[PDB]
Amino acid sequence: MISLIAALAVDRVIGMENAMPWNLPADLAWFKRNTLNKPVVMGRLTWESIGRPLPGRKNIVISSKPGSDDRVQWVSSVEEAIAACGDVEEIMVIGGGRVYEQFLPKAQKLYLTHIDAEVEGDTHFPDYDPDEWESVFSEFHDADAQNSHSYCFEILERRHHHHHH
Ligand SMILES: NC(=O)c1ccc[n+]([C@@H]2O[C@H](COP(=O)([O-])OP(=O)(O)OC[C@H]3O[C@@H](n4cnc5c(N)ncnc54)[C@H](OP(=O)(O)O)[C@@H]3O)[C@@H](O)[C@H]2O)c1
Ligand SMILES: CCc1nc(N)nc(N)c1C#CCc1cccc(-c2cncnc2)c1
Repeated sequence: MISLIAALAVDRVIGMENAMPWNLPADLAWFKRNTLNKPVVMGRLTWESIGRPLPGRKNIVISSKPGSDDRVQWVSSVEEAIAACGDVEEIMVIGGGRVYEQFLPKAQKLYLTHIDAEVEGDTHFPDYDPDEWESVFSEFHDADAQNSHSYCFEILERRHHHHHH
């Protein structure tokens, strides 16, 4: 299965100047817990924002150009990225906007962190129809000394039905 994991501020904001316009350590733990020992697929710009491999996970970067870091696996297409993941139960797509756009139609699961911050972005999470998705998990947290905004984790599963001809 293909899953997307993303943190979204107000108005689907996910990025600004190749960074995330917030600081939420609590989201880091949620992200690790849900990606641990799973392959992670990311766009080149997201890779550049990280700057080093994510420990515990098979790192796959999509780029039209040669790779600039031998520690991760570089691919040049969506099908290639999926091919590189091999025979695993869950592929985690971790960003950014362009990559989310391409994978959302193929995904069966969304792991979302809703952040209560009204902040400007230049990158947004792709639009999707809420009627295609079923929320199966919520977990709310107030802001604290380490996290300046309240946030809520959510998991959604894609709605299926019987194929008819
Ligand atoms: N809030 C969150 O959960 C979250 C998570 C991750 C990232 N972000 C944010 O999102 C922003 C970056 O997103 P972005 O949309 O600018 O870039 P991106 O998706 O991270 O990377 C886009 C790049 O990936 C490569 N690529 C994507 N699809 C390809 C394809 N089908 N075939 C070949 N290459 C492909 C291309 O690289 P080449 O130019 O080399 O061809 C393209 O320029 C940053 O602000 C980042 O901080 C947010
Ligand atoms: C942790 C940020 C995050 N949260 C959620 N819920 N979904 C995501 N896809 C992401 C992300 C991301 C890309 C990214 C960009 C910059 C740094 C890191 C990072 C991840 N884990 C440890 N250190 C840095 C990760």
